[PDB]
Amino acid sequence: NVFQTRAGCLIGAEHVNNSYECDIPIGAGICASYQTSQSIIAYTMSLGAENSVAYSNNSIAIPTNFTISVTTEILPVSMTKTS
Amino acid sequence: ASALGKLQDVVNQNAQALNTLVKQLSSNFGAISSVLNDILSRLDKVEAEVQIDRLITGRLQSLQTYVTQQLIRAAEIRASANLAATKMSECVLGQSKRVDFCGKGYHLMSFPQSAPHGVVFLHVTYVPAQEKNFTTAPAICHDGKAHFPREGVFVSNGTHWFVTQRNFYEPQIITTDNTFVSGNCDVVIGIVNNTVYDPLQPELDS
Amino acid sequence: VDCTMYICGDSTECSNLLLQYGSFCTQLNRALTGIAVEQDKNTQEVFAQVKQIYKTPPIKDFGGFNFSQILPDPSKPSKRSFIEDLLFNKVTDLICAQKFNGLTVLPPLLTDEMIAQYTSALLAGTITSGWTFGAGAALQIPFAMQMAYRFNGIGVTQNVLYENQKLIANQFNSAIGKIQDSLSSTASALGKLQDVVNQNAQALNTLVKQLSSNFGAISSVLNDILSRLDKVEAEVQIDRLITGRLQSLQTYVTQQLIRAAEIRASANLAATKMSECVLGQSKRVDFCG
Ligand SMILES: *[C@@H]1O[C@H](CO)[C@@H](O)[C@H](O)[C@H]1NC(C)=O
Ligand SMILES: *[C@@H]1O[C@H](CO)[C@@H](O)[C@H](O)[C@H]1NC(C)=O
Ligand SMILES: *[C@@H]1O[C@H](CO)[C@@H](O)[C@H](O)[C@H]1NC(C)=O
Ligand SMILES: *[C@H]1O[C@H](CO)[C@@H](O)[C@H](O)[C@H]1NC(C)=O
Repeated sequence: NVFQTRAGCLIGAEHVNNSYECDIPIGAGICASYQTSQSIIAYTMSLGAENSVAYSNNSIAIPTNFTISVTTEILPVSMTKTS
Repeated sequence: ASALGKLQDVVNQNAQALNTLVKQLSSNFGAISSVLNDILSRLDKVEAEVQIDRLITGRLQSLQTYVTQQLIRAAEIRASANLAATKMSECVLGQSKRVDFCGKGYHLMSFPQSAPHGVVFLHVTYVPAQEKNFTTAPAICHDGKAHFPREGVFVSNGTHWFVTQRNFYEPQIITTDNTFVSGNCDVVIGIVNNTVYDPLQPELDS
Repeated sequence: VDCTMYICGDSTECSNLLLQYGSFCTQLNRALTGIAVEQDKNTQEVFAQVKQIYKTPPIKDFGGFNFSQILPDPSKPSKRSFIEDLLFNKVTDLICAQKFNGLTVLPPLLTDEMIAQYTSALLAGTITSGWTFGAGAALQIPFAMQMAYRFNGIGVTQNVLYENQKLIANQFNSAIGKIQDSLSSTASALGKLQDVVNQNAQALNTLVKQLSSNFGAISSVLNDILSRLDKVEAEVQIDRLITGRLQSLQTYVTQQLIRAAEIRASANLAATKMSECVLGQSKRVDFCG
């Protein structure tokens, strides 16, 4: 199976309209993922999940609840000292 | 096992170039062999001099490649180290007001944890959850004076205008100790009617 | 860059010699890929910090703040705010020439139309939701009641805005207008970008022109040395080409590494501003200007 792209000539993955969050980046916003049996697909990378905030000049939204999340953040500090 | 990739990538790239740097010893570089002694064993020196050049020139260059990589790569780590030392100072030791510098959400505290040739922070952050649609007003006319929230904002579940803090919902009856007066009504856009209760007035009547 | 081709064009004779320098050819690709990868990491860190794509409400009432300048233009085929078009015209053959010898320009993972959706989202949430969308679910708040906070941030009590709103509206709008001409009437504002693009296209030209240099060899055409010299001597000649060219890559590669490390630093500066300045409100004096 052959599918022409913006990035290049992509062989072996059936096209899909239906755009999902990116999985394996390729180029020009074409992200391939494995699932449907299953076959490698390729599709236009969808950016996030759409939202439209209901907005009006008198409308405010105050959170009444909270959560406390602990998020690991990882950094290099030193590298192996070689001479 | 992919969370530590940042560290894992650093360690690999170091061990990577070393392998490459070693494998460069086995390359001919145009010389007759990669064993420095074989050129000396087979050939009389007069000529073997020119051969060993191609080894040296090749290898000696191949170091500068490796060295330059390390310099460049260290300069990245040197930048990442400051980012840590910045977080360690601001995030761990203090409390950071920099949005999403300590990680998504309002930041409470951070816990450093060591990791090989690296560091790992546990950022304890405050993320709000459940919302309600409120009708709001920027100000409240009382007598024709305007009352603005001292801290937080006015909101109204139904008729009762509630002043409350911004990032958590704790409705409070509106009293002059919640609001400072400014100007008067005809200016502020969207000001609404209400009665701002007085702490003092009830205390009086006796 | 294709190391084997760029060095040895269409010649196994040269191609075999290259094997005697070992992993140079491969480690260059390993080098440039490291750059090429993180470029789409930079653009990833900067633009997409937001979980969802917000979009402006259908009707614009901000209290007098015209954002039609900066908001996506619904009538363009690629939706990009009126301003952004001023930019894409200023910034700018090299199209296939480089691509002759194995110098390839890979497409950036994110198309410009996507970049304009992020900068729509970030700008859509900033307007409607205040700064809270960076800390979690966006919270609709009246824009005029947003600016009451952002004054409290700088120490000006909010009663200034609720009274001066109309005035502040005009000062804002009339300020946005001049941003057009600031860009429209002068092409040097974008020099920072323009310098980056040039220096890249610069070294590529230089890298190409190095193909035409003798480097001590009898000619710069790899085949002429083969068609005008029995191989046994031509071996030594092609060395001076290879040694010259192969070096000339490491020069180019090292430049890119160094230059990318600058961009990598500039990218974080953006991602820092984007997070702190756009998504929040900055207390850092003259960090946001
Ligand atoms: C993708 O989405 C379109 C609707 O936008 C729909 O017509 C199509 O069936 C979808 N693709 C799939 C899942 O086949
Ligand atoms: C407010 O109501 C609208 C519907 O009018 C809804 O789309 C929105 O999600 C609601 N928001 C909150 C904060 O409940
Ligand atoms: C924003 O300004 C433009 C200037 O061309 C104007 O045409 C547009 O109607 C304005 N209003 C909005 C939609 O904000
Ligand atoms: C609010 O309620 C939710 C659901 O029960 C709970 O997860 C959260 O921890 C509570 N926080 C508060 C405000 O007590």
